[PDB]
Amino acid sequence: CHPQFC
Amino acid sequence: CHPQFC
Amino acid sequence: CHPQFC
Amino acid sequence: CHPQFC
Amino acid sequence: AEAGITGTWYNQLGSTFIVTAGADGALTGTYESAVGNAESRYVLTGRYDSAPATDGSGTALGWTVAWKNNYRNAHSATTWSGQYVGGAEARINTQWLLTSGTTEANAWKSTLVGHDTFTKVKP
Amino acid sequence: AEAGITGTWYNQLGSTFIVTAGADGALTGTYESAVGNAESRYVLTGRYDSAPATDGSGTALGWTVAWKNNYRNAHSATTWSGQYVGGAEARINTQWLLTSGTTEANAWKSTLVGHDTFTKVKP
Amino acid sequence: AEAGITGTWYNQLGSTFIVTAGADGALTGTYESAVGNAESRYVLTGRYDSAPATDGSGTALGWTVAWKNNYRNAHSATTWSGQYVGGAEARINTQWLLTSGTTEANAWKSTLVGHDTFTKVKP
Amino acid sequence: AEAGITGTWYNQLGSTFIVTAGADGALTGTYESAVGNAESRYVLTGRYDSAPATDGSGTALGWTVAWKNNYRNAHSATTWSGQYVGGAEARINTQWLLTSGTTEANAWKSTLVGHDTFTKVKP
Repeated sequence: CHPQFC
Repeated sequence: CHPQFC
Repeated sequence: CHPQFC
Repeated sequence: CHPQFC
Repeated sequence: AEAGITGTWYNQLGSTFIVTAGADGALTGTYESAVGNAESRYVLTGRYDSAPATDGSGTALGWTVAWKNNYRNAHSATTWSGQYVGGAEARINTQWLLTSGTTEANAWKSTLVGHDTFTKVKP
Repeated sequence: AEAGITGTWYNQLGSTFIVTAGADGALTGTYESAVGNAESRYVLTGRYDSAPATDGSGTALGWTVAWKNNYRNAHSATTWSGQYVGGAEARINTQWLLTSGTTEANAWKSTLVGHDTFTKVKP
Repeated sequence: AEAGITGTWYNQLGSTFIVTAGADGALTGTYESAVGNAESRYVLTGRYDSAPATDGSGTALGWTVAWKNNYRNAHSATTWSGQYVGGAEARINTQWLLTSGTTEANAWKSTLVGHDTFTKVKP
Repeated sequence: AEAGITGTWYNQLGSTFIVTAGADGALTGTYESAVGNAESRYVLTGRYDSAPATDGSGTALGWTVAWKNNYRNAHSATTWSGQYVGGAEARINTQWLLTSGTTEANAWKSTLVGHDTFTKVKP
């Protein structure tokens, strides 16, 4: 998952 | 107002 | 590639 | 005109 | 998809769109800026994925309204792009682009962007 | 508008779309990801302003392609929103939104945005 | 604006951003993808209108996060563009663009678009 | 990235932005709506990927300008999101969002979207 989201 | 909105 | 592009 | 443009 | 999409949907502002989803992926219907007047109804047309994936994915779809009818012409068109999500609390989550016809000098201000959620429940 | 829009248009990538602009503001046609194969042609539908302003303004329009045909299903739909600009070097300047059907956990990555210019001239 | 913006904000997903609004229109702070871990904190910088209009208008603002820190590099950057709205239930309504570094062949899929609402209240 | 980004860039309209890319991923500089006047210069701040991938990928970056300076306040902010692409003909391809402070009734028209390419060559 991208760090914006996790 | 634009018809999308009113 | 997505069909929009290929 | 907006300052982004003029 | 299809049977789940056909029906009346309401957004948070009070706009109504009525759509039929055809067997071959066509969407046809009307958008109403307010719930009861012909001068505020506009034609829409669009497309949707008529064989969506069987895991818990949304159904991708899109439609266009050009803002001209028999009473008004606002020289503009909006497209909505999103996905239907079924179930007990069905909704269509969309992002939209509204483009106005401009002169070439004014083309930088031609397109607005926003987002809209439609539900079958009017609140 | 209308007579000026009906025809074949090419973007910078090599894609082709063929559109008929109907008297009552309807657009109907096909998008081809590459210039010569049925497996790459998809149905489009849309709307345009059929009585645009008489000063030097563009004609606002939009269309949708759902990426399913007889050979492929990519579980996604794109909408293009923009304006036709006539004259000796006619073009349609658009912005577009591509939405994929996702799970609700993955919904944040569902929609890409970009822009496209179509010309009547293939380069 | 300023004093109203400085603080901790939460979005619907559980992300936290902590921002200081400086007297000369600067925003500085950190974004945390999850409420308690250094590996998930990233630097942000941005700007806001430090003399907003006195009628009931929002305060326009924007910021950038590049997704590289000491532990991870995701080769991507997001910008948020929106407006602060004050009062008893203060919020910042934003739209965002996430761009990934791509090859030129893959540039069409480089940018996602979405929207986010931040509140001072964690739910 | 870094050394390649620091410098003066021009877009197709005639706007100039001057940026320094710092070792720790910071961008600082000024945007000028026209090539020679203080009343048209505005502060920008942003971030970029300071260790980009070694294959032929772009470097992701973003920045914000709030449109207030000593002479003018336009009650608005733009964010640019994109990627630097190096080489003999270096360019930064961006998409942008311009948000104006609005009343809550007018919030639907708050944000415009467009795209911009910057080159080191003024034409």
